[PDB]
Amino acid sequence: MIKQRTLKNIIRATGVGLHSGEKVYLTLKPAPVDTGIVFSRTDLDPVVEIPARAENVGETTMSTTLVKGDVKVDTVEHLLSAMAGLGIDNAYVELSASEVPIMDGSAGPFVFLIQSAGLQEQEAAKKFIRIKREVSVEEGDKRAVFVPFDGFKVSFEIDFDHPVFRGRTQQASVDFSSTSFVKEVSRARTFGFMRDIEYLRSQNLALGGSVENAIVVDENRVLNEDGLRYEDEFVKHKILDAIGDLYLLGNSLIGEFRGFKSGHALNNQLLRTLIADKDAWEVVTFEDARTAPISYMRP
Ligand SMILES: C[C@H](O)c1nccn1Cc1cc(-c2ccccc2)on1
Ligand SMILES: [Zn+2]
Repeated sequence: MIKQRTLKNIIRATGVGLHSGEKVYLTLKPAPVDTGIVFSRTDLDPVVEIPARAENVGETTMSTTLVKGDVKVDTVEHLLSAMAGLGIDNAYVELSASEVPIMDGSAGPFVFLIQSAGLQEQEAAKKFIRIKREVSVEEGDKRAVFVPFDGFKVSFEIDFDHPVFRGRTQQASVDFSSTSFVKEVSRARTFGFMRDIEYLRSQNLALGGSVENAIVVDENRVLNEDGLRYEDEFVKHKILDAIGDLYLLGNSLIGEFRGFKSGHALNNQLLRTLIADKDAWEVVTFEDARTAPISYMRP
């Protein structure tokens, strides 16, 4: 059987919030079976715990944000994908500030942090949500969908309206593997365009992004002196982003997902729409690693 997993040791990392621009300390600790991913604000008296679920997501404004009343934990998506990517089922996440550190803009620093600390298996079957029939959501020109697949597949397609793209639209379609996630999806940095970036900073918003942790794009070309990590970088990241928001289902998925100019808002939207469609899904666990159609990096 495929067992649930956790962290073998404690990991600490410190950086800044892209949006908040405040220094923050992130500590990851192992948690028990059936726990899931819990975000904790440990600078507050008493400490405020927001479990990472679809129903705790309030704000989808250029970041995924969990809300418990007037306390919020901001920009959760990258870390939750690293954890989705390496298959961390249960871990305690503790923040000194409201927003999670942007690191170098990818899920890469968290992968390197989790790979070094190590994975621990647990005596409990790992629950999966299996997609029985197609579920969809539309919002104007943006679209998102869950469809059956024997494994996990994320396909994506985006109509960026920028000169750098050469009038073309971007498309990537990944088959989920630990190896598949690390080598081709994990290092896809976040991107900023100069038009959107100007109005945020003058208002002391998005003060945290720079060449050091993001892609700063001007009309003429990508200003970062070493260009793109992948030829494919922008669209892969949007895949890095979707994996992180879907994992607020609280369980791993066994279906193909397709996004078309889909964002945080729609990603959270499909989850709730899915859960409501009980006929749409069932829970499944696996007796053998072979029976199971998904391979995670062995502990
Ligand atoms: C935040 C989300 O995970 C993301 N990844 C890539 C792009 N995005 C959207 C996004 C990008 C920015 C941004 C803000 C200021 C500077 C650079 C970038 O803020 N939200
Ligand atoms: Zn992102």
